[PDB]
Amino acid sequence: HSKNVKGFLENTLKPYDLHSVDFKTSSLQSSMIITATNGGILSYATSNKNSINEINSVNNLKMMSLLIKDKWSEDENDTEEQHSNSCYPVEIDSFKTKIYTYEMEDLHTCVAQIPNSDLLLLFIAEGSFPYGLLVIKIERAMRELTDLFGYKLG
Amino acid sequence: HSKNVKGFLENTLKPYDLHSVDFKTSSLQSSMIITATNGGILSYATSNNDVPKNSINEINSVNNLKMMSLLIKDKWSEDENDTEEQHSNSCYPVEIDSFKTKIYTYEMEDLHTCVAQIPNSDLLLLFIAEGSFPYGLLVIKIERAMRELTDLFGYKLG
Repeated sequence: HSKNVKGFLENTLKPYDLHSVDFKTSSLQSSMIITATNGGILSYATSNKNSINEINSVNNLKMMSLLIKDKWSEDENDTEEQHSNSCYPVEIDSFKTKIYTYEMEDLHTCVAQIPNSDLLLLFIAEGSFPYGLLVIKIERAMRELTDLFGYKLG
Repeated sequence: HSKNVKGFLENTLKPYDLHSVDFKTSSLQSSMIITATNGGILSYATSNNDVPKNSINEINSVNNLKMMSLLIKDKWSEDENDTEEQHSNSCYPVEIDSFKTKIYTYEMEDLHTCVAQIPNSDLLLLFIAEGSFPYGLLVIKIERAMRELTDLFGYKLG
């Protein structure tokens, strides 16, 4: 806190330690790599007890992945209005991609093409996980995936 | 690091350790409250890193801030009353308590900027930062900052 509006604005200029920032949730629900061509899951992890729920959970991820890939591909051919909440152009080692965000019912999702590839990296989180954090997260995580830059399904 | 793609994905599920996330830039260049009607600056602060705090410099930088505030307000206004023709890089509807607003981000030459209407008011909160200040961080920051400005919710000019 501060005395007045001027002092508040001066305080906003100080270095913003993401340290002092509390989040309701900062963990993902699910994370996967899917094809940019058809939204098929090539690899996934989830946080979310029995056999049918393991099966069901993969089925639900497949449906979600398909929906998200459709919105991503529509947004990429920018001849219509954007489904996405955000489109941030980014560079990892001079490889370019774009970070999109999609609301899916109560969930926050974030997706980016692995640069030059036929693959998307997709994060799925509860609605309490801020989009700003997802965007930071996905850009950093993408740096780990240089092996897959340019990956072609062929 | 990790062993394979599966392990990489599993690692992304863990609580995002903020204590490890380094940024090139996490300080704003400038911060202001401007009118949603005309983009007129009502209060501002700017960092003193470039030139000495003197006279000509002060006059010049305020003039620049006024020009930028106007351009950004115009972009915001246009975005607020349409669907498909968005200038902004993002638009996040947020709720503070039961009040609603929207966080917009704009590329301004090499600068990253972030703006949100102070809920139910004639005022906008505007952040200006260098291009190395990630938009995701600006969005987090302005939502949190907006929580401190309840005194100004419902503020009307006149």
